[PDB]
Amino acid sequence: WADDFLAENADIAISNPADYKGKWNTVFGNDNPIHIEVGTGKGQFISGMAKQNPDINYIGIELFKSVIVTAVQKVKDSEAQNVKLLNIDADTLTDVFEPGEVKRVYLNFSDPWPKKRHEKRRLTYSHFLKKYEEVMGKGGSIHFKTDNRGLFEYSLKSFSEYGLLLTYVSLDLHNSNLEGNIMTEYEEKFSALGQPIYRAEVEWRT
Amino acid sequence: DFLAENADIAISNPADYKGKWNTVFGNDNPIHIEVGTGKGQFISGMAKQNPDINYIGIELFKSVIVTAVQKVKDSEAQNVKLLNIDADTLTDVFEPGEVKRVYLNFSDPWPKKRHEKRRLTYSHFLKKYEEVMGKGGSIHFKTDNRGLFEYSLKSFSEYGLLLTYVSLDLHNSNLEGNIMTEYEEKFSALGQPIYRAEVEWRT
Ligand code: NA
Repeated sequence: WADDFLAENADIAISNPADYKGKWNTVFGNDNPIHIEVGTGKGQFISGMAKQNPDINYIGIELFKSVIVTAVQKVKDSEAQNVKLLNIDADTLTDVFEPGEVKRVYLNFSDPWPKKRHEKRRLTYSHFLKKYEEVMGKGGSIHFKTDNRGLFEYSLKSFSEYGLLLTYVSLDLHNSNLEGNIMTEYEEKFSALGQPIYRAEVEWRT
Repeated sequence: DFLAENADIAISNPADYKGKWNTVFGNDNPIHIEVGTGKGQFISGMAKQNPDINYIGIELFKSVIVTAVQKVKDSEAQNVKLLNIDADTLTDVFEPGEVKRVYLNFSDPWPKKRHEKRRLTYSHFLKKYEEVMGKGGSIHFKTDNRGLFEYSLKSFSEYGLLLTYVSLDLHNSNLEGNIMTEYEEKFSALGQPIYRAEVEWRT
């Protein structure tokens, strides 16, 4: 079963992440920056980023146990030693990291939750911006990609209301020559479609 | 000269009314300006839509502003003036707070980095808008140019303005009273996206 697979690969899929709060450098065995992805899905993005940037430590967060099993297999097939995976939600980030332990949050094709009464479930809503702040501290950035126009418009306004600085914005990423862009599985199936991929980098003011 | 004979619409001495544009309109209706009015379809249409708002359009080229004058005349609207001035002259014409909103429609993109300083969303110009609006105003910005819109969102953010509205496809976003420019109406048959932002000052 999926639960046996994750128990057997517990060196990648860390079962006790709260035990490493403030000590994640001892987990990776170096003092390199830790970047996280909230919503790893099947794990092509974080595996690709781990192989591209071996001097960056990566931690994928993925609530959905069914899909994280796949992420563990792609991390294993990658042979990258700089990536762990946590089967937790965004609310638990503050149980796992101290302020400043994370340098960057990746969000890729987050659930848009388009209905007004579901605003608080969007991963760009103010509550999650605060969770990201509590793990990144003074500096820190969010690198955000979505195909959903409603979510990206909402996110630009949410980022702005929170007081973040927009340093990068593309309203058509695949025609914008972002060198070293690592696609998610979902993103790969868009260049043929022709619909724009939206991208933002936003940072805390210092 | 066409302008001399329509000098109650085209004001040749706008610097003389600084701090007293309410004496020109004859009321304390909020003053909204357009920087780069072109042939005037937009400011004519806005004036007809919002008779409770005083509109002042600025156009650098006299050859273009005479067409704007005619369109204002044809609309029969009494709440529109047109100034043949540059955007740097705005602080000679308006007291801080006398203007309540700045409209920017399909402004020149100036993509070359040496000409960033000519883009009307560059910090120099956001400061000029601040000097005529104080902190109680907004900028309403439409463009089809993706590069200029991307630059402008970033320029707004660096300046510290609050983004309260953004559409990445205006003609599929159902803005109820949208008044188009000549360019907006003709060249939106392509299905090229129209970008729109509303930004304001943080109090
Ligand atoms: Na180690």
